Amino acid sequence: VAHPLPEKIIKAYLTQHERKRLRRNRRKMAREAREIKIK
Amino acid sequence: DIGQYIASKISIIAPNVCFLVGPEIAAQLIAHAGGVLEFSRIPSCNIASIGKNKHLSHELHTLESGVRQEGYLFASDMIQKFPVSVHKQMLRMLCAKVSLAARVDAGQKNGDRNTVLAHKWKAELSKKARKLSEAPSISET
Amino acid sequence: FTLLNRLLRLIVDPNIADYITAKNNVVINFKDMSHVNKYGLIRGLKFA
Amino acid sequence: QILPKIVDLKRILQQQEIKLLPFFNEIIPLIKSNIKLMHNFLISLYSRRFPELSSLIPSPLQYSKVIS
Amino acid sequence: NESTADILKQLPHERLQAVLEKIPEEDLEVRRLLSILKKPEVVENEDVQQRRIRLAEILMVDEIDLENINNDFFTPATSELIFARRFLINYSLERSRKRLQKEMERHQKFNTRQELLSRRTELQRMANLELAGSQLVSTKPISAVSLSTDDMVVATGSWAGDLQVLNSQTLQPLTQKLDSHVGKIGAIDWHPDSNNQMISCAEDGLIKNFQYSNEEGGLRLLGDLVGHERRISDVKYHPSGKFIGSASHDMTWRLWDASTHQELLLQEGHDKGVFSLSFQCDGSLVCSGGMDSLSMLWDIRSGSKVMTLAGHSKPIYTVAWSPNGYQVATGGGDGIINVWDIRKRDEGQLNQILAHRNIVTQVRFSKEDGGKKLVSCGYDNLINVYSSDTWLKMGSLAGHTDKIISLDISNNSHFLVSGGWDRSIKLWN
Amino acid sequence: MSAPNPKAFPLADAALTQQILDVVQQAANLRQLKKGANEATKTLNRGISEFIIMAADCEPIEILLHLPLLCEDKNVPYVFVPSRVALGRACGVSRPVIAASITTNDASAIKTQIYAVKDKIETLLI
Amino acid sequence: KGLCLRIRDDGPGIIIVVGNEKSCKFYENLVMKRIKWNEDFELHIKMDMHNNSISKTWEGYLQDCKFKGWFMKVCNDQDSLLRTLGQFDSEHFYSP
Amino acid sequence: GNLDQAELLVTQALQKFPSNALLWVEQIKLFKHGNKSSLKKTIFQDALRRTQNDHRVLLEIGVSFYAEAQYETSLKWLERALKKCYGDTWVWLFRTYARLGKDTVDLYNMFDQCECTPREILLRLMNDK
Repeated sequence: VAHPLPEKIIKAYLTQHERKRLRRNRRKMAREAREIKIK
Repeated sequence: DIGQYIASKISIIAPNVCFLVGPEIAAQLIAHAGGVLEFSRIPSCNIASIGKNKHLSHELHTLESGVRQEGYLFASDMIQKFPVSVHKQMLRMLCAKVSLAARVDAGQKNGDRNTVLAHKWKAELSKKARKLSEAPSISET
Repeated sequence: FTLLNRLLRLIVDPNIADYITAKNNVVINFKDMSHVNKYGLIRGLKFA
Repeated sequence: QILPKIVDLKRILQQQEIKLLPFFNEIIPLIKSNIKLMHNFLISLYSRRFPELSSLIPSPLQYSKVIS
Repeated sequence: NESTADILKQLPHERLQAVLEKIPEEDLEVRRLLSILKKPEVVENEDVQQRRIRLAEILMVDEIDLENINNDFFTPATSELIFARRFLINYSLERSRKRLQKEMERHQKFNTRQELLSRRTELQRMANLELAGSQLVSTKPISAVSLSTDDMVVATGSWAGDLQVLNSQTLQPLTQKLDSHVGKIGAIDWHPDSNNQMISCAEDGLIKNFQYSNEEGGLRLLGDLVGHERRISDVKYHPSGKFIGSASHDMTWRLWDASTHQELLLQEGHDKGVFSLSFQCDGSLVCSGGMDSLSMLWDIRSGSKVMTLAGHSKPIYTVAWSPNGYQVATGGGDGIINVWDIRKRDEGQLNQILAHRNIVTQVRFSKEDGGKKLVSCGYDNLINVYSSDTWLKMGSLAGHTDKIISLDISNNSHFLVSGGWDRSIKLWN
Repeated sequence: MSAPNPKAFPLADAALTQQILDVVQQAANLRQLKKGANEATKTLNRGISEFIIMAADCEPIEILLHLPLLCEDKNVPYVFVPSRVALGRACGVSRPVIAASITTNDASAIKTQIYAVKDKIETLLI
Repeated sequence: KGLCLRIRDDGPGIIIVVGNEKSCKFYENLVMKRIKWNEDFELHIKMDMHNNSISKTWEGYLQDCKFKGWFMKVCNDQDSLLRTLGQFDSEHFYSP
Repeated sequence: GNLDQAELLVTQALQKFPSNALLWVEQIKLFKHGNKSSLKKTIFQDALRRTQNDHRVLLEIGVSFYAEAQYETSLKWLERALKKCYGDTWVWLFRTYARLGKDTVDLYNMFDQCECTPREILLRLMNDK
């Protein structure tokens, strides 16, 4: 006879080395791109 | 007298640390910090200096192991059963696993004290020690 | 050395005697081989 | 007052030989501090006599016996 | 012309730059594709252009496709309970009729001068109070303080899970301290009659019934009470005295029997932890506080939720019940104390004290007199006193260096006892 | 999420957790942050700690459970944050970190933040 | 959001501000620590306000803010003020 | 009694100011019988760095040695406290000398140049130990 009534109801970081690899690999693609575009 | 009394009943008060290092040592350790709590309050880098007798200028000590501080732990079983070159790395590796064990012992209720963390923690130490002693594979010319 | 640190503390203030005593342990390496020098003197040192 | 207390305490620990473990937790730092007070009190006695010994033999027991 | 744009296309920078233009440019759309793809929504410092480039890159590395392809029960049991339910019907009905008859007798006298003077005198006396003395208990803030019915002893638990008893009047040191098997104590309460028993709710999910023996420090366990999985935030006695309510976390407050030490009613219906519990003076209802900010009334004899009350935007910590029986007070981390007069039932509804600041911990009425004064204790370090009709803040009292966990007031209202974070119990005139 | 470990209290919600890990990295750049369970334990004994942050998902969790007991003694606020990997990231480490300690500098620029986060943390100890 | 009131001109008054938690802190820091209420000004004649003071009563959270915008007004009595708050059901915010 | 709460009060008070020279005087007075031998070095360092090291902290370190032992060590701390000067140091100076002896007579002119019965109070405080 008891009623069990019902209940009633971001960002991520990155380190210094990670910054380095992202920046290096980002600058390398662009630079090599300008190299082949010059050739 | 106190220290000898602790070694008898210690398997009750600190079952993990006596499982890793052994009771004759753990009794000396707990005996030093004067409890399980006060010993688990201790950072792991301060644990290796306990058995160290004293430092004096004329002692003339540089070990082949590279150990700067020889404590009650450096005489344990899990260290000196391995070759000499591995000792310096095992202290730092064992000391931590001792501390955590103590930090389990402070949290275990007095009525029921339980292991099975120290089993994994011997597995990691012994295996990782074999690995530290395993030496590189050969390289192609 | 246990005799040297004393004989040196006779002739010299202790800080220099301790330096001279501990400076001779070091570790000795030739390629593969390595040994700590407990006993003999290393005469390759300027003060030797 | 030291010996009647220490004899009663060692006789206490041999008599049972859980509730007394907190009293260990209290008594352990006290023992060490007292040992150091008395050791440092022996150095005060040997400042005139044999001064280097305090540096030579660090531990309180061996120092105390070498005194004897 | 082919080998010219083929090398240019084979190059990774151009291969990414061609993908960059075809992904749409807005904050929420860039963000939505990232959130769906499970990659980090935001990174430390980026302009939305750089975020868009992180779209392009992440699409390139994984070689994943384009955003095109990317996108109530009634449960029979326990007849033995149903007997106790009949008992609560008889008891609470008689007691209720008696209370309301008494109130009717009070409405007859009127004579506004007697009442208005009495209130003013009470307000001056409360504006007088200062602390007589503090004390020490342990090193852990003091989680619970409780006065016995005769107001001759205090009972204090703390975050250490050890409770000790004190002499109310004096406060020099204690009768005896006991260290319970349990770690962290939420609340404690005295049996309404004998003053031979306490009861303690603490973090282990176990509730201890203590036998307080004469002047002896021989406090003895009458029984242990089980069936809470989580920590228990509060425990109370049913004002009849046979039954013991308990409210904890697992969204279940349980109505229990003191004698048999049995679980009777397992109640459900809070979305989150149930932090508080209170019984009506008549023992008719029980009001329940929770972390879901929903104060929830319960008719114990009908097992039926009666009326649900949300005046709070944050967790409800303390639920105090008026000795008059037709009102209720709650308080929570929002720093507001809601007073609900259930009788009026249409519109006056809540009257909400703006209370303290920085939460509210315990709210309490005045036991004798039918209750007028409100004594509330928060983390503002202060303590407030409120009238029961004007609900105007009358006076506030600063004796504490730290925040206040717990408080009681004497039956005769001549001593205000408060523990807190400063680890000192402080007595107030 | 998984079942939040009942032994983990208080557990910061995501709105507060963003603020917490954010002040964490904001501290690390000023090297006002100590990281690790041992290196938080050092800050509690010394008494320079503002508030301790810990991972609620640490397996086993019995290794960090002394820090609540030490913080109650030193009257230091402490919270649990849901995931140890994000806590490791905010500290600037690429590998999980189950405890961190914000130290005390009153001439620091981030003081006002740390006091706000403490005022919100002390709200959850009840 | 919020409102501002007082009693006539020299009469005391109440300030209420609601919103995100970052702005409320900066406005508290405006009223209390920045602005000096005891400081004397020469009104368009000298005025000595040294007795005047500011105090915060409570701070907390709400289900909704019925304030549409922030506005300042002037009430002659203590009643029509409590009705001014009565429009927002805020009548209990004033503490006599 | 119960210096155990005194620890806590030093903490709460000490976080507010923080830099008061006195609060570090009691903080250092705590580790005498405070049974904590691990942190006393550090906090000494800390109490020196946070206080813009002050004659009162210096004095309490010197006394912290002398009370224990190593009367020669506390000479460096007390004498190092003098150079920033004020009567609280001279007593412990004359006690450390009173243990090491023979230097007392030459140091009297310094006590006059720092200034009645001061000379009398000195002989009153030499009779303490």
